[PDB]
Amino acid sequence: AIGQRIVATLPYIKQEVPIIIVFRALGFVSDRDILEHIIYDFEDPEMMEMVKPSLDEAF
Amino acid sequence: KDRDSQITAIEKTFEDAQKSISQHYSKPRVTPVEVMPVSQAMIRGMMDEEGNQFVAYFLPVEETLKKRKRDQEEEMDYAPDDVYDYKIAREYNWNVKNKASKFFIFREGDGVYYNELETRVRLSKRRA
Amino acid sequence: PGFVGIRFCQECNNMLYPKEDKENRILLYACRNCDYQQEADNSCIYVNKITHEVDELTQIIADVSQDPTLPRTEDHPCQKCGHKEAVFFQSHSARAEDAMRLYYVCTAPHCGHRWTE
Amino acid sequence: LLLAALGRRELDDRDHYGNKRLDLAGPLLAFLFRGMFKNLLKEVRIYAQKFIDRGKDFNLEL
Amino acid sequence: MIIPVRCFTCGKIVGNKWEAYLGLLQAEYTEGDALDALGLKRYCCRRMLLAHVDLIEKLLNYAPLEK
Amino acid sequence: MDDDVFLRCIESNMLTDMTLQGIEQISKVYMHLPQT
Amino acid sequence: PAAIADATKIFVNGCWVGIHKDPEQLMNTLRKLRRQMDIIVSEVSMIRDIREREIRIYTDAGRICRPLLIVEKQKLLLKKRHIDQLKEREYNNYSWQDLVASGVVEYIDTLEEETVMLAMTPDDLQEKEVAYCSTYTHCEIHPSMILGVCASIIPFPDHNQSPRNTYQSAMGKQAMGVYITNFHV
Amino acid sequence: AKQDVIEVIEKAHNNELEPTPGNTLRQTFENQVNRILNDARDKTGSSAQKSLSEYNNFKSMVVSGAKGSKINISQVIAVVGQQNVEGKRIPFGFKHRTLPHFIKDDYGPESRGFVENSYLAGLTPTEFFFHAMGGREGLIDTAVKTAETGY
Amino acid sequence: GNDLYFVKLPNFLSVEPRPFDPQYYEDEFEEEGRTRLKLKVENNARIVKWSDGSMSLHLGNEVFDVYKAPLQGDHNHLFIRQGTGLQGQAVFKTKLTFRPHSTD
Ligand SMILES: [Zn+2]
Ligand SMILES: [Zn+2]
Ligand SMILES: [Zn+2]
Repeated sequence: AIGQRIVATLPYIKQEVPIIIVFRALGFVSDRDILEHIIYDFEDPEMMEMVKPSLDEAF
Repeated sequence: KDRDSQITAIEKTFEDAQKSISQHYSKPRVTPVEVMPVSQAMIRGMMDEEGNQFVAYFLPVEETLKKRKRDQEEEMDYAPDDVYDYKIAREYNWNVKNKASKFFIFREGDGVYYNELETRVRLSKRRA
Repeated sequence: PGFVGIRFCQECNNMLYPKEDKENRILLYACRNCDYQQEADNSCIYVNKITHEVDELTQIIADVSQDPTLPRTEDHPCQKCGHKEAVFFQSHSARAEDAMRLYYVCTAPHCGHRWTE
Repeated sequence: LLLAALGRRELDDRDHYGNKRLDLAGPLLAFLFRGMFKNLLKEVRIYAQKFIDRGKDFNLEL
Repeated sequence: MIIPVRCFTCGKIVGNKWEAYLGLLQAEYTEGDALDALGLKRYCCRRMLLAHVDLIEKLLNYAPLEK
Repeated sequence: MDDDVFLRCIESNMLTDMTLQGIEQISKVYMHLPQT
Repeated sequence: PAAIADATKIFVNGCWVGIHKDPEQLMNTLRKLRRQMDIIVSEVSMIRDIREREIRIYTDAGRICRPLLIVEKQKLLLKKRHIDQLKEREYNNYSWQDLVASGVVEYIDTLEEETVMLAMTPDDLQEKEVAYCSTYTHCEIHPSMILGVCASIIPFPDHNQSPRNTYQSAMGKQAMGVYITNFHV
Repeated sequence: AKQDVIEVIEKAHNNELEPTPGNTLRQTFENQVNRILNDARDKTGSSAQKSLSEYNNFKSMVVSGAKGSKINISQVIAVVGQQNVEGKRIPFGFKHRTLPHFIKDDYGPESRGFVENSYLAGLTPTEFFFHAMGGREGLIDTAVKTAETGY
Repeated sequence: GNDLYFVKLPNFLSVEPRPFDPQYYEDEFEEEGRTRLKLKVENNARIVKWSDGSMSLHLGNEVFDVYKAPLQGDHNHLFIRQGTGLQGQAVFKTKLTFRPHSTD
């Protein structure tokens, strides 16, 4: 809608799933933990704003 | 199987190695020239640091700082892990503490005699 | 202007979203999971660089000087260490049209200075 | 994915043979053998089930 | 499989030269000098001897059908 | 919706649909002298 | 995760197994290990991507690779002694595997070729009035080995138009000859 | 021609090259390089064509129109020329390289598929592979156009 | 006298570190058993030097052609460490470097 959303087409599932939902389903609920796993350099706001829509879509 | 055949077969090589040889194994076309008859402890060296345990590597006939490599133990809990260094004096030379780096068999021309002196444990030393 | 980074709550470690306090007429960053709030210090909430004026020297890493497949030159010495040799390469990055520009890196170990002519 | 979307990495080439693998006689016969051994174990399961349901031993050779 | 009888081009007989050619080659002749010794002066007959592959020698490694 | 989100939305829209000059559906135009 | 920023990822058969701090001397160690026929076997591919800090190691099957001559500072490791021992291959049983075990030859896969700087011939390793590379890592054994079985029969294929070489490579397969020695049975 | 291409490369590397209207800087550099190399190919072909005698049999068959063209004579005598894949120079199929034998980011003529040899001179291994790529393009075109044209 | 006489024999050719003496030898070992007895009967040694330069091993009727590989990776100082002096009286003979690989 507002920005570019990241989705994940898992096997045996016929609907796209947000990546943040998959991360939480694996036990990583805090957004900090998920971006620790995704973004390894926190000095880089470009990656951050490009992942932000996915977080905003899964709250 | 049996020992009366093992005794004679082990002596058999000790006897056959001393006969006349004039031919190769695959193609007997190459004539022989000469023969080289056959505990121990070798200090390995790192190829970058380039270690001079002896005076040979230092390009020396004899020790210009010693006369006898008195290979003495590093401690009481290290028989194979001694401390080899070329220092006849209590001087603070290159203290090469040969750590325990635990077949590499060695032999020599012992006056054209039949023996062996295979190595016990490959040690390697550094500059301590 | 510069970009704006994401900031997380101090309790739930979720991202802080922007909010406005009418009472003081001031920007706040508040968590929509917990009830944490924070006084902003930048006052800027969003930044879009449409021109994409990115300094690609920041994207380069000195380790690239170890690449045997990159070209080396002796004509551009390093301004930081004085080493003569240096690897050079083009941008090869999308969203960069004028990408024939060359970026240089010093091959001296532990210097790793990077620059552009 | 973000590095590709940010232009910091190149898209991967489908045709690059570094991205490909050659399925040779061994790994192909292995695919067959997995399918066929699974079918065999299945048939053994039905055969042994129809015997133990009667509460008696069975000959695996049959 | 076997040395041809005639040269395909001129019709000179080369069938009687294969064995002599091999004997000259083991006599440390070069292939050119060997071909000169046998009298093959046209490059067609030199082609015949020089490019021949004696496959019959390999076919004679198999036992016949009858003993 | 809150104001800031509305500003972001109209920003993303204006940057795409706000036709300052030209005719829609015409991406690029090249002017030249025909030699033929 | 804070350590992953400056560190180099290590993938093995696609699985991210860990991270490392000095990828260069890791690659040196691993290449030494593979060239000594130590724990790493010859067919293992080990690619260091430098700009992105991955080190990808592959041991799985199906990776097409080819042998190449390793190059020292600007010299081949294939010295004349190896050629000497190869000339008497039928007496001293010095074979190809001894050439590979000597660390003189290496199998490089398509993905590790991206990180390799090849010399087409040892003439490329000569110091030139203007050096092209001066940091080669491997050399071709011979460029003609880029051809297959049927293209390796074309004489002077580099003087033909390439479609002609393709048509011959197809037509060498319909050519008559002796398809096999035991055709009588 | 190779020195001219080197000069254009040096200009592009120093940002001394400005794009022409209707093209990006990459496309302008490619246009300049391709123009230089096409000029080289045409000049060398003209040199070969003028070198031919009245007894030349290539010239005989081309003159009568029985078979061949002046470009074929140029490729047999002078230079085979630029190999193109999809109307562009040889692509960087490796990482910023056309082959592992070149340095990264090498837009020179030999790196990107200019065959500076003739068919009588013989192609070098990289020229051989690039020429095989260009010829594969023609084989694919011939084998793929048939279904659509017949339909 | 002081020349390199180093050799590296594989597991199935491990010769005895001491001369063969009837008071140090005993019968303990027996296609399966055929490779077993060959460890303590065929394994004293005479490294023949030929004219081509290569060497060969002579421990009976069979000849194993060996190749004196010269290694610059294991430059260990080989020495007769006999228990007599302080701690293993290493006698300075020859530094091991070149390893000769015997094989059938
Ligand atoms: Zn919170
Ligand atoms: Zn520097
Ligand atoms: Zn004839």
